[PDB]
Amino acid sequence: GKRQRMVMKLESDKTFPIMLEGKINGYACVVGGKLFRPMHVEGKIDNDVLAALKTKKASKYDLEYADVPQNMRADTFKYTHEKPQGYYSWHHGAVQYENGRFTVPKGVGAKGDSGRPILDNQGRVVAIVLGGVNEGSRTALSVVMWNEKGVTVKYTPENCEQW
Amino acid sequence: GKRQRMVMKLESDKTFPIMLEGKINGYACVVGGKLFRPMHVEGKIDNDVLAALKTKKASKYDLEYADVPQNMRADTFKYTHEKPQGYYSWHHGAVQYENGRFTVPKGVGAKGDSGRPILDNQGRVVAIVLGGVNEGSRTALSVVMWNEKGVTVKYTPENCEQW
Amino acid sequence: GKRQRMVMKLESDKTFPIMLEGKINGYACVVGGKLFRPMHVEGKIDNDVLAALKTKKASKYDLEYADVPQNMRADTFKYTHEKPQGYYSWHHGAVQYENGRFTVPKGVGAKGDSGRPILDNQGRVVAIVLGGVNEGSRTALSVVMWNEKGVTVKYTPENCEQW
Amino acid sequence: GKRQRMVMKLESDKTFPIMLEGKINGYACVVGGKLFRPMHVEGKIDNDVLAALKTKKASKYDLEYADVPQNMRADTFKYTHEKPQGYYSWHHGAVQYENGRFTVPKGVGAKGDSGRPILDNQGRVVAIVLGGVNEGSRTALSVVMWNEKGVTVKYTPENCEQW
Repeated sequence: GKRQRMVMKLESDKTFPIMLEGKINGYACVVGGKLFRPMHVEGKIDNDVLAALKTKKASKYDLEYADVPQNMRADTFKYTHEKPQGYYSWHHGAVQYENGRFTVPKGVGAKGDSGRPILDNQGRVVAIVLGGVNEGSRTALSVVMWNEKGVTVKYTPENCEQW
Repeated sequence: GKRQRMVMKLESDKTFPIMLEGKINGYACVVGGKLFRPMHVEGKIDNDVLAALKTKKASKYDLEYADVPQNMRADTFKYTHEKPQGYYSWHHGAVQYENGRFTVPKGVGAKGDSGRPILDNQGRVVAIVLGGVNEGSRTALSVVMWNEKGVTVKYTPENCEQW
Repeated sequence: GKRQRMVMKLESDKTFPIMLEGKINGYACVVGGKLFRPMHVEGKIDNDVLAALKTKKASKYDLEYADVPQNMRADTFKYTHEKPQGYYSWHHGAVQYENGRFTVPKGVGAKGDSGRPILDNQGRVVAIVLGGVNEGSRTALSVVMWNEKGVTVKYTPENCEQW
Repeated sequence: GKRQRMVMKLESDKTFPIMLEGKINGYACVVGGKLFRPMHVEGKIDNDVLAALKTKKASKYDLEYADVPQNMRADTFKYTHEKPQGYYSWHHGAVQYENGRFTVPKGVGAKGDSGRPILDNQGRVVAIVLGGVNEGSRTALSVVMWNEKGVTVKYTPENCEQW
């Protein structure tokens, strides 16, 4: 109920969709002065400022990143590495964090909702949704996250389908 | 009144539009395990399953056809060859079948409504609208239909304009 | 207030926005039987009648221009050479005319604001906005206009922005 | 409707239809003491005295001028050259005169209503309608008229059809 409204209020201005002949196939992320955007989602950036840049690539970590200018670094997402197990907020409701794995209940999940960040009860991004795999009743996510040392860890289960 | 509501209830899930940079220019048809789609309507299929296939072509009969998989063959249109003369249901109201010819009263008919199937009082597809020609007050249709033997007959009046 | 509403009634009929991939970049004006389009604005005019017409270019005055078809010639704007000082109308409120300089109170005027015809106290076009600069607490504009002889005159302040 | 009563009551005495097989093709006008009749209109004058004349041809201006007998020189239209902008009183209502061009709202104007005079608010002929073209929502007219020098001037828009 109110969780989706809080997601729409937090991700209103900072989330920009990716257009491809009128089709919405992905979402970029503006956090820490960096613009995260995946490889398989191909299209034009809806924002005029973020589209006229050059994104350095990382095909192993499946991420394109760029440098957000200084006049927009205050209006970004927050990020942290301290995260316990339990529940977190996602755009379609809740997501479970168990044994270092993000799980989403079934019914939701198609092609197009790639790049949506995972939020917490305070308002900090803990993961970035990149893919998903159907596991019985409860699907698992293939995402990226950080740690205490500062190494971007990409978690990928078996036989995932890119969204 | 209720005829357009019955057309919208029957053609809700089985009719998929064709997109071309946000413009709706045609409609495919899923009937008999086959995906009918014309030549002159060019664009991407809005459905994700039907777009990732290969359609065999027939330029003389003006039809591209493909094989719908077995998990969707039950959710198709119905088709028959037994047709009398008189009235039939169409998306913009009624259509007259006289002397083996489909006629539509004027006022309706533009570029974009190509591929809409013609239904009957029971719910079976009897023809597929491909083109139209303005004849006095009452326009004629250039369509395809079947017969008792099983030969796809394409009926085309003189000086038609493709929609 | 009141002034903007009759301007909206005029712009709904004859001022046509351009179609960039998701947004509006500029506005084509149809005045006196001659379609006008700015150069730095790139896209497609919404009418399929006004899209097919090939435009001649005038790089000194920053405007493509083409010939209007004969049916559309009565449904055009009107143009006036004589402009006294005071207040004129515009889509975003009012515009001051002082010492031959169309100036606008600030906060309005950004990207996607190009080709909007400045109207008068009768409904005739006296200028066409191409951009402007923020002159302190009040922004001035860079318009083309007309004089008594029939000579298209462009005025542009220092370091204007192509909107 | 009050101006059309004035036009009909002035045309009841001084306007003569040119009938071919009973069908109206045009109107002879007796203005200023000389008979006027267009070229392309075929038939004979309804008045018996005017039909037995030798009309001198003038093929450029689409007119066939004649002379009026002395007993009929007082029963003629008066005319003028003076024409400010605004409205004038045609046979079917009003006619706009802007930028040196007579325009009628559309629909009216077919084969037959040629040679009709255009009156002013005083009761003087300022133009003689020959033909016109439909510029969409308003029809420009091809007329002959006079000027301050005393010279017959014909105005002709593009692609005018002879009425």
